[PDB]
Amino acid sequence: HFGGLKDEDRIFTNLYGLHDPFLKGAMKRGDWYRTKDLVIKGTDWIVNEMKKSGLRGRGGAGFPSGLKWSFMPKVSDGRPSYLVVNADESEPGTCKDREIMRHDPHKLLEGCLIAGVGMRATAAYIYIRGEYVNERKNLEKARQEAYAAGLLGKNACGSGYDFDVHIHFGAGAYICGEETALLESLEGKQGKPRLKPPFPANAGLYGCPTTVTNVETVAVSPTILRRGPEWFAGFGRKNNAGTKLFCVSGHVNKPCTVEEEMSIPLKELIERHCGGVRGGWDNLLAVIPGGSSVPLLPKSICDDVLMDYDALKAVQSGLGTAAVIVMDKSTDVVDAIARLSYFYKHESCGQCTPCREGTGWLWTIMERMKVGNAKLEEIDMLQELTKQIEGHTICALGDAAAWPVQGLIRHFRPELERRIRENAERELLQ
Amino acid sequence: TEAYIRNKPGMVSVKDMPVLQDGPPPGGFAPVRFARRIPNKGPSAVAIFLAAFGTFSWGMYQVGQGNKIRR
Ligand SMILES: Cc1cc2nc3c(=O)[nH]c(=O)nc-3n(C[C@H](O)[C@H](O)[C@H](O)COP(=O)(O)O)c2cc1C
Ligand code: SF4
Repeated sequence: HFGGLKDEDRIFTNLYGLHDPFLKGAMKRGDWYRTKDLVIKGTDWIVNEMKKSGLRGRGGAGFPSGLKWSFMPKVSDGRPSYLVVNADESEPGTCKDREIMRHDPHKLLEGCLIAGVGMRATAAYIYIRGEYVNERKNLEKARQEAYAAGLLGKNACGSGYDFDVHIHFGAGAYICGEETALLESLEGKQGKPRLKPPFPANAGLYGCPTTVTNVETVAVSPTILRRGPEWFAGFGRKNNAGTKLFCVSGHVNKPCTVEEEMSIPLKELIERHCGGVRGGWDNLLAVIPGGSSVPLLPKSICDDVLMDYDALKAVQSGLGTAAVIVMDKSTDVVDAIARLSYFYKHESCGQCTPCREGTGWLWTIMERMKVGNAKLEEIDMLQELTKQIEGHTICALGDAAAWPVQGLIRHFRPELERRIRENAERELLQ
Repeated sequence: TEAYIRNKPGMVSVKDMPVLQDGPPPGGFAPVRFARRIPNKGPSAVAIFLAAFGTFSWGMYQVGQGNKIRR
């Protein structure tokens, strides 16, 4: 019912980089077509188009982009206000922003200009992760090309809007992907996220009103503006609509990143574009639908689950970055989740107690339960510790660390039961 | 931790932990006779009175014979 996008309906037409990704390729593919007219149309008009386009945040939160942009102050106060574009993707399984920046950087720049115009932002900062250095060089060259051509600067186009885009790179931190942690790191401090009595739309980058927006949303902004909000709302279903690019990785035959219509069945997504599970559909054990943050799903749910915000939320999971990591019967999901917990323990900033200590405790417990050196009441205690960590931590990385363990306990509990009983029998024998 | 302190070589759950405290042996000990048992198996009152009276009579007879011999 949903899926099967055509090449004309696909937004990122250079996803694999088979054509020139620079300005000439951008003009040939249809970038910077009527940016002057789009800017002249109006900030309120752009905000209304985003609101009625059904676009939702692609960074994992899923918040409506139009409303998030409308949260900015309308009256220009003394503070200059800022746009920030989250190119710092470090959640395991997702690499969509890497491809976007590497092969369609002019789309990203035009999106930055459009978002800044629509949110009355003086300047934009693109926060690239430190690992992406070739992508950073490509984006630097694209930005220099745009500045030379006059697409950015004092006169972005025939319009009189003042806009300057700068790019700042991190130094390899996963917490820096969070909005407030990214603002703190861009200030030159440690990547420690702030609390949320001051929202970033009120006191953000330098205490000025800033808006943190994902690369995919900001890049698809000009395309949906030029092609009509109705065209974007045609794909998908209900609230969650549009075109989302999924990275299918893991034990699939031919892992790949492909842009597809929202609300496509997960099975149809896997066995049509990617190629399918390594040993057929029956070989599939568990799929993490988003990045490592969201809980996994067993083979039973993945038969009919739909890859979108709502169905994945109708089941106890989330779309997140919509990068599916599959695991067949050959691997051990307990070890996979133990490695995920180790990653979260390593990448927690360690400012707030439930995540600084709880992530390490979860990793140690998962390492113990991988071999089977635990108890039934200890897996119950692991679930209780997950609940304790979840709701009492500064940012959503506590939730991202708690969710995979909770999902593994919910779904693959008999595996842990068998491992613990087998280890108990072996200990008794020894 | 209670499980760490009372760990068993081959236990899986926190239950059935090893335990050994002072208590009854299987069978619950034996009765201890809280009551009192005082048996009165002594000579009867009439028997001792008759013994005393006969002893007095025969002794007075012996006193008479001894006094006769001494006289
Ligand atoms: C642990 C953690 C990891 C995050 N990773 C990313 C990321 O890879 N990319 C991103 O754009 N935002 C990331 N964020 C921030 C949120 O996705 C945030 O909603 C986003 O920057 C703005 O939302 P948007 O999807 O509407 O643009 C992360 C947040 C947390 C707490
Ligand atoms: S939940 Fe706390 S410890 Fe984890 S990264 Fe966020 S602020 Fe740091």
